[PDB]
Amino acid sequence: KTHVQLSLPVLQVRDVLVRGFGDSVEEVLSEARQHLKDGTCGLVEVEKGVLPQLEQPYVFIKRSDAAPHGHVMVELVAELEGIQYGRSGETLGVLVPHVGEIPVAYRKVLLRK
Repeated sequence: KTHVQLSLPVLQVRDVLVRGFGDSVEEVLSEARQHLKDGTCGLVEVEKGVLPQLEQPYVFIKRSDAAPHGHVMVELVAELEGIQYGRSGETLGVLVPHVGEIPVAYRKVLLRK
């Protein structure tokens, strides 16, 4: 399937134990996609002071369309030193590994895979 229905645990930035997916744009996009597939991916909502607490390169989910079965259609865009790899809509948040942090909410997305 070109799209997969996922429910992403929304984590508080200060709870996150593993603050990024790796060391290159290509690695973080790779790792993000693997964790999304394996159900080991969390979402941090971006506000003032969040991103400097996480590790670059960042992986964002961005709205790719204006929402089947409650699931917002999203795609992945990486960012490193202010350059983005991909072009998409509004940021829903930054992806991080999930290693058992308690979420505050779930974000239903339809991920272009």
